[PDB]
Amino acid sequence: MKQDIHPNYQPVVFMDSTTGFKFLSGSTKGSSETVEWEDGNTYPLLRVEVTSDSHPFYTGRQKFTQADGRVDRFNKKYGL
Amino acid sequence: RIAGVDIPRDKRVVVSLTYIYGIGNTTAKKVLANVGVSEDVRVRDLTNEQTDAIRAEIDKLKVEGDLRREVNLNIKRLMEIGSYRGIRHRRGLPTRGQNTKNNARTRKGPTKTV
Amino acid sequence: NRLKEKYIKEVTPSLVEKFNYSSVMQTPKVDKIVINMGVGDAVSNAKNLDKAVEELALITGQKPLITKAKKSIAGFRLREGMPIGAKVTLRGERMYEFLDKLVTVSLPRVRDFHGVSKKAFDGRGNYTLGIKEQLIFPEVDYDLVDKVRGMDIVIVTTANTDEESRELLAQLGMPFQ
Amino acid sequence: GRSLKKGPFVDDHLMKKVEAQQGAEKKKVIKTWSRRSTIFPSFVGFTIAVYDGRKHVPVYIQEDMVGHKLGEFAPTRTYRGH
RNA sequence: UGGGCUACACACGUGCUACAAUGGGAAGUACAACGAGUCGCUAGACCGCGAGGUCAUGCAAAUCUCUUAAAGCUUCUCUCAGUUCGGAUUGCAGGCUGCAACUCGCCUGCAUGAAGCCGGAAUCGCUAGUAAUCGCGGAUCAGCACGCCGCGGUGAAUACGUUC
RNA sequence: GCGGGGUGGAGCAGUCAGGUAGCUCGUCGGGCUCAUAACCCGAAGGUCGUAGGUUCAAAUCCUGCCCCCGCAACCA
RNA sequence: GCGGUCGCCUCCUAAAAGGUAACGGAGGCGCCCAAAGGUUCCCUCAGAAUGGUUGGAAAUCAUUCGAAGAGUGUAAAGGCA
Ligand SMILES: [K+]
Ligand SMILES: [K+]
Ligand SMILES: [K+]
Ligand SMILES: [K+]
Ligand SMILES: [K+]
Ligand SMILES: [K+]
Ligand SMILES: [K+]
Ligand SMILES: [Mg+2]
Ligand SMILES: [Mg+2]
Ligand SMILES: [Mg+2]
Ligand SMILES: [Mg+2]
Ligand SMILES: [Mg+2]
Ligand SMILES: [Mg+2]
Ligand SMILES: [Mg+2]
Ligand SMILES: [Mg+2]
Ligand SMILES: [Mg+2]
Repeated sequence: MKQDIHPNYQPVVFMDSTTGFKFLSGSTKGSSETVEWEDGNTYPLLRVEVTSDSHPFYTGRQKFTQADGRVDRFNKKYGL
Repeated sequence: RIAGVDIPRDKRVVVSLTYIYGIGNTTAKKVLANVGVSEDVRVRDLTNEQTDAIRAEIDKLKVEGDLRREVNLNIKRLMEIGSYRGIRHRRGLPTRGQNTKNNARTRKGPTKTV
Repeated sequence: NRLKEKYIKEVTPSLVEKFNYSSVMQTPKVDKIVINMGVGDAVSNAKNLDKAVEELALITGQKPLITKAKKSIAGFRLREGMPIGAKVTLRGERMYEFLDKLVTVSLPRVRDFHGVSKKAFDGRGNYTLGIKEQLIFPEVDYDLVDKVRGMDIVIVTTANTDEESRELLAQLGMPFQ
Repeated sequence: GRSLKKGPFVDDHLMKKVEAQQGAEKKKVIKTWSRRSTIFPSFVGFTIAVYDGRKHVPVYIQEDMVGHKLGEFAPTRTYRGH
């Protein structure tokens, strides 16, 4: 790999803030916050709120109610 | 920042919240009341914990691309079913009953002198 | 190493069993990943290409090759050899790391994400994912980008059939529609 | 809008006609002058010829159309352009 | 019975609201007049964020009510920003009147937040409680005015002179 | 065959000598007028006949092509 | 006479060596490159199909097919993978 021409690349850990799913992968970005990891090593930690586990599509269950039928709206509206 | 929109820094917290899509001034006051944060402080002066509490309230709320998709879905629903309102949306004319002989520039667009 | 470990451990035995390969050598694998960013705006301002190149390098971790128009086309105000579009090639460990990050982080951050296509196969077991916009990769920082842009990520595998390629990609994690 | 206590509005004659056709394997066109009538789930799946001032324009009802007035789906005046 | 008079590539007249700090917003505090009221004006209380709803009170009225008017004044905030200016358009959710609110009513809440940075040639009203500006009542009226009629609050600049 | 030309609705610059598309009249809209004209204020209207080369860049340079105008197409 | 031409390069005429005329049929030249020269090393094209944001017939990307259908500064012939 050529020297001094590639963007600075470093290993980094990512944690899903919502669920805490963890994985170690390289990145160009660096995080001031660093964490430990199995094999007795520490790496910068880039916290993320949304990941595969958190994202609804990967789960297969949808957070949205999928809206209402108009007649049902009317049913609740006029008590019918 | 909060909902993916970098709200102004020096502005007061209520106004900076209003800069978020889907949130008006009344809604901003309500969410700040729930979070207990005073309305006068600037967002820069807000602590990290206050910001996180505000984030939880906003996430509980429905805003940004979610709200935009919902409104577009409603408008698309009208247009597809072919309602009078749908045709109004399609042709870019006032939908709420206004007269189109004059005015109507907001929907129509810039005047064409032809 | 996570995705490489996942492949060699889970995916390889699974594909072997599913497709009844006489020898392990037949196991399809991701040969390479080529990410291409087509910048026609370079003609108007080369700085657009420079920013796109900077974004791609940050996203990928490698300096991109600045492709050049093989032919001069008047339709696009294009002269042969103009540096329009860039690409990066990733193999082995860097390939695995970038693919894992794409599966986990970048794809969810896509606007209104309902998964990836299930027909973008050349017919030989090689796939391509057409990213509409950047800012989905965490390295972008969502602020440096003055102009939003997309890209095309071509995953080249040794799979002989679209079926085998689909199985490998799904097992590696691919939200097909 | 229409106050909640009042319920919906639907002209009794039109409502009676749709109810009569409810027990039908195949629906027949219902000719109405009642623009005011509100659409109902019972209306769903029918074809209603709504008078538009000079002729009964047919409209096929669906669960998306429910909750609106019939007259809104029958444009009154034609404007092709200039 | 239904629709149209409510159309809409455009042109003109008459107005309303704005483009902001002589201001926007929040709280507190003060001063009117002309008029209307019987199935009408509605007190008070309760419910509702609000439009309003329920119970209910007085008055055919210098007796009760509509009706504690708004500009104003005192604090607090905003700091020149297409914004905490602007309030069009739009989505949603509702209050009324009416047999009925889609064509096609008014109003309320949430959400959205358009043009607009003081306006070319030209052109209008006004000589004092006037212009400007702030509200209030009324007729028509089930419902519905930025219009009209009327009422009061605050309240100026200028007039050398008759060439045009 | 010899020349002259293709730029806004019309007529003309700009072409030689490469950078930026203009003048006049006309048209549309609004003013003034009792009304028209004149006058005043706004606006529109061409990617320069067309297709390729040269250039960093073409209305401009090069090549061809298509149109329109004038002349010629045979002399003892 | 008028028009055209006058020197050099390429093709056909040219009759399978060479050469061969006409006011015969077609085109070019009066340069260009400081690399577009030399050498060492290395590489193989044009198009098509399929898939893929802007992106459209056609910009860039990937697999496959593809013996030259490309390219070779500049006319043609010859030659060159
Ligand atoms: K109308
Ligand atoms: K008007
Ligand atoms: K007029
Ligand atoms: K008005
Ligand atoms: K103030
Ligand atoms: K109506
Ligand atoms: K009234
Ligand atoms: Mg907001
Ligand atoms: Mg109206
Ligand atoms: Mg009638
Ligand atoms: Mg009328
Ligand atoms: Mg300003
Ligand atoms: Mg006088
Ligand atoms: Mg011979
Ligand atoms: Mg010979
Ligand atoms: Mg050579």
